[PDB]
Amino acid sequence: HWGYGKHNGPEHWHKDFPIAKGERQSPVDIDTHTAKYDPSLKPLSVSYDQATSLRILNNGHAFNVEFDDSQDKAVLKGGPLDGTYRLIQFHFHWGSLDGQGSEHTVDKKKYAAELHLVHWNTKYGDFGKAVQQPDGLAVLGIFLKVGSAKPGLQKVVDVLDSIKTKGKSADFTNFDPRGLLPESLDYWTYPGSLTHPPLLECVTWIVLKEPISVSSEQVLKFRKLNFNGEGEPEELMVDNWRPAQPLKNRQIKASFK
Ligand SMILES: [Zn+2]
Repeated sequence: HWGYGKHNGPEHWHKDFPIAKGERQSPVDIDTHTAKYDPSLKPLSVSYDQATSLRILNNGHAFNVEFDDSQDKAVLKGGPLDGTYRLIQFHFHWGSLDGQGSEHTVDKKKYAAELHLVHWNTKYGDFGKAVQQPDGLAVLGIFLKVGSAKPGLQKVVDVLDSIKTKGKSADFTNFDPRGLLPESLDYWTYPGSLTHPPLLECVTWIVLKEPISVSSEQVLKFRKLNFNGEGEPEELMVDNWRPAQPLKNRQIKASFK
């Protein structure tokens, strides 16, 4: 099945998922000098006060922190978006070392990791329907650099030992994703895709300019996870990022100058 290795990684995905070579694939490199400042872009509205996290899952590729999305409790609106998008899950992508891990790049700079908060457009009723539409998802992407610890990340870090291997999950209630945000909501935006199979071209990407800082110890705990299942040969969960894809006929817009 697909993964991140030599034998099943991003350069292979197009065989089972031909949309891998499509017209609006993600991630991309953000060329800061080419991105157009767009004064029509509104401030992002991130409303996570009523977010209900439920569970954390090691899915064999990353770990997902899952939310109750049965009502409008944690939503993303404004920015480049029309309508209301409900938070379903967040996850990360990270590297074997601090010099790689992010999926988007900024003037070819790779960050140590990238957080994706995934939200679906409520006008399509459920996530499975939303991913079939070109405006079905909004993914908020946040870079991670290594330096000072992120206090609001530590609860995530300290549950990882309980979900070491693929298919393990744990209760993860009352987690506040506001603690993962940077100070500024300045962003870049462009139309793209899911960055892992099925690679569906359903995402409005919103990538924050300001990275969050996490500690080396925090990221090291991400790197102790396993791609494999319980008792199987240990394969550390590292380098679970897709590289930058061709921009093709797309414009990256900035909310700031
Ligand atoms: Zn992702």
